[PDB]
Amino acid sequence: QSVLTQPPSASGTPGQRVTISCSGSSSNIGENSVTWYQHLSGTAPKLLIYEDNSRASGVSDRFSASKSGTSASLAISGLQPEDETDYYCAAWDDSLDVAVFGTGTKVTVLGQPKANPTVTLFPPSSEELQANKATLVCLISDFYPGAVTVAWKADGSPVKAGVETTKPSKQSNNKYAASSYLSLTPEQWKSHRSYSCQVTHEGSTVEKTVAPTECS
Amino acid sequence: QSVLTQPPSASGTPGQRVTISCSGSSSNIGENSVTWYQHLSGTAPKLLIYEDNSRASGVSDRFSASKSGTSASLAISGLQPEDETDYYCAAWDDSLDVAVFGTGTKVTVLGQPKANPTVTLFPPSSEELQANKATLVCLISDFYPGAVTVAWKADGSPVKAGVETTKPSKQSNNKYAASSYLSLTPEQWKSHRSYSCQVTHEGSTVEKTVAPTECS
Repeated sequence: QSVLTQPPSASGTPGQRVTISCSGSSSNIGENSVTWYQHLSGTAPKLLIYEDNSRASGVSDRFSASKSGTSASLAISGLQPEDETDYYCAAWDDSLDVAVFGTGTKVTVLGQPKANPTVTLFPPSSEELQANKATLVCLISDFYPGAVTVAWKADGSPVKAGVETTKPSKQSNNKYAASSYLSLTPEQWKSHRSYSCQVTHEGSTVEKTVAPTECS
Repeated sequence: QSVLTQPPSASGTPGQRVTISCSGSSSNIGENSVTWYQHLSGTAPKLLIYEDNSRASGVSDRFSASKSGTSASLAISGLQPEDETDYYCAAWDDSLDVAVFGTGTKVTVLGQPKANPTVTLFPPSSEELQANKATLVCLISDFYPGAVTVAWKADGSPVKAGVETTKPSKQSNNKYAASSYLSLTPEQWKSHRSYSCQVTHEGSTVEKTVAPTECS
């Protein structure tokens, strides 16, 4: 299927120079023309950088672009506040004779000191375990910008089935919050050594963990 | 300053049939093929139709489109929970000699079935009780509509401590999940007999109770 990998968030303080990376494959970025669109909800996308580095009209000098190996780079070189938009990167595949796009990345003009989230990993509730069910939560409180990335693991193994992660949510102290849960079965839970929860929030990453414990 | 016009939204019920409007001018729609994308607000866009009616890879026979002079129109036969996303149109503009985009259209599948919340309450983890910290998460999943009230209560009285509740976000089963965390101190915590969280969802209330337990 394909799709250009694009960080969830890119941020900085006004005046600051930001960079959006789009890691396509040695098929799209790795050969083909790269197109950059900025996108505001309620507004039709805008053509940013027209052919890799060659900028469009209307488009400003602040917005720079370097295509490279299998990767490109929009730099919003002069961070002004109107810049908190979406920036999608489209390029041309071969998984048909198709153009794959990026998952997009939201630029936030740091308006508060960049905050990294606190993850609180909780194991299966006792009322719960007795009911023949087992769910764990990844409390991701207090981050800003508001775009975390979760991923779990069982004995150092990446787990996909049944994970669900809430869309970040601005909290009273103005920081975002999220949670993610991994619904298991009681013995799948007890099967394993430890279970991890991972949240990568703008470059940084936290890996918190929990094990099944005695009792039960 | 060029754009293609689309209704802001367009809703309907499950099984109903809805059309997105993407009208333009001679230069755009009125001379070249229109294309349509899906855009699950937060993901890579999905190319939907091309050559105004020619479909694509793994797109439902569900989505069909038109063109006649100036107007193009998506027709999603029989809405499915899953169709609620943005829909943009594109048509090369042979006077801007650039591809033009509509302003988007959020479809919303309105007549869905009432799913009732699953409440799971987690007492503080030790890991955090040995940081002289204690949070509780009241996890509410599998509910539809995406609305709730959560009231936390300490033995007796309801509490307004560090009660932070997230906005229900559509999950992958196409339902919702919210998470309400309550920040206490090992004191407030063991200083009570119990805390419970009462979720109200469509006239029906559900409460779970957690007590300063041992081991779990």
